[PDB]
Amino acid sequence: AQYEDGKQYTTLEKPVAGAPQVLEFFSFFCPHCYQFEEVLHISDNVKKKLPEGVKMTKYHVNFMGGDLGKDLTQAWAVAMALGVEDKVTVPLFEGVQKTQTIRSASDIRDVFINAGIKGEEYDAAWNSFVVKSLVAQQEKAAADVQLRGVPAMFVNGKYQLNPQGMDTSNMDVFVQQYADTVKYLSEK
Repeated sequence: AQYEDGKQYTTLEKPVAGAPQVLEFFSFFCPHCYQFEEVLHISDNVKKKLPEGVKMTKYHVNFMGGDLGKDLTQAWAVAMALGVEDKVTVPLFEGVQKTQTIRSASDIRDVFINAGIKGEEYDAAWNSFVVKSLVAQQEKAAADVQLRGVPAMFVNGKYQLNPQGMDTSNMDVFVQQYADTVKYLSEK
């Protein structure tokens, strides 16, 4: 075939029931994730090619960056709760990997303040059981697929994207291959 198991994707021997349709995992510590966000705009281009009736989910992971990694997962839960993902994603990436000005939970908080989220609102979310359960959801989704690497994308709890098996001569061509693969898996 043109799309073949083990080439553009792999199949989970252990499929996950009730999983999000399109589920992406990342870490603000993850160098390919940075590229996926700022250079390739993967999530955006996948969305543009997905059918109607499909929601996209993106979760942070704990296994990079130790203590700060966990803070970032909680902060991503805050961002999801307040719906401010598109305001903090870039400064969190750059603060961790480019300027390296994020070294503590307080530095993460600064990114949100600078993005216009009020202190009171951030701290209230940070300490909320709603955010606690969002952290729980992120961990549980990652645990279900026994995740040891990011960036990762899973379609219908069944298929895992395999970017290793795509062209990287050309960044644009890579993105379309990736997105077209998602669409194909989506329709499978």
